[PDB]
Parts: sequence; C-alpha cells; structure tokens
Amino acid sequence: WYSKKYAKWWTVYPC
Amino acid sequence: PGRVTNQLQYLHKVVMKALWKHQFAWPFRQPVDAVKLGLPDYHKIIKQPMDMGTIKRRLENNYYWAASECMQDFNTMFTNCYIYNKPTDDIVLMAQTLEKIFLQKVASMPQEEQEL
Repeated sequence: WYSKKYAKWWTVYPC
Repeated sequence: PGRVTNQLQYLHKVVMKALWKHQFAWPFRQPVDAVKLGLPDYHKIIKQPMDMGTIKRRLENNYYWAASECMQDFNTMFTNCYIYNKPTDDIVLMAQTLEKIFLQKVASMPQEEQEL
C-alpha cells in the first residue's frame, strides 16, 4: 500500500 | 505482427533504460493495483491502464509494429496518472519528472523509422 498524494514518502515499491 | 525497427530499439535501449532505473520509476513499473491501493474508482476513470512494466515487456517481446504504438502507450501511462490523480499529488510530480526525461531522451531518436 502507498498513498498517491504522498507517494514521495516511499523510496521504493513498498510491497 | 510485431517488428524490430531502429526507433523501437532506441526506445528500448535508450529511453526505457533511462526511465526504468529512475528514482521515481517505482509506482510505474507495474500496473496500478486499485484493490490494494483502495481506489475503487480507478478503473471507472481509467479505461486503458498502462505501465512501464507492460511497455518494457512489449519492447522485449517485439510486440510493437511501429514506434508510434510504443509512444502511444507511454502517453497513455502519463495521461492516466494526470487524469486520475490531483494536480498537487506527489504521484503527478513523479510522473511529470519521468515525462521530462522521456521527452529529453526521445529528442535524440532517429527521425526516420526503418526495419532492421
């Protein structure tokens, strides 16, 4: 799961 | 009914090579999983899903007949993101960054397409 709005919180594919 | 052309090989070996490795590529390397992301409206708005994993596989498997088909899949990917999401969402800035690199790389593509 990730947020489209805050996608840049994640550095890689979070799954 | 696929071919290998100079422009498709360029889109594979130069353009996709640059985009696949980019720090913002990760949301676009595979189809949007609207169930996992909790977006029940995604497929009601986006009627032609596209992603770079699908494009990369089509290039590798000589699925395309002509570079315009691959260009159209790239445009579908980017526009899909801009249509579904909001202008201030992070995902849109990521997509626009990738689109800038796409366009900068495509600018050196051979202007004439020929089969190889």
